Amino acid sequence: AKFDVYETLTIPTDVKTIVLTMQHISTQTQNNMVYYVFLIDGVKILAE
Amino acid sequence: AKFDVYETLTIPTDVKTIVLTMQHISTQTQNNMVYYVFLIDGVKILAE
Repeated sequence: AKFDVYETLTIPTDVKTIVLTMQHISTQTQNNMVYYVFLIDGVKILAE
Repeated sequence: AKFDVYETLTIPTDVKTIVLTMQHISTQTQNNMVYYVFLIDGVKILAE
């Protein structure tokens, strides 16, 4: 609440800053369906 | 996915338990308004 204006949102430091390139978007399967996931650190991560 | 009927969900172990009672919720103020929050440890914790 209380939407200031003079204030600009600053990104907190403890967040990995990932550039988005067309390499992090791969697929995996589970229960015989092909979903889309991320490759942020080698491990396939679902979008949630 | 894979909505099983045999498998039953169990709470993972590393999760605090809170037997909810009507004292764990309380109010906190900000921006000249009021809001409802939790008191899991006396510390007012927002709902999210």
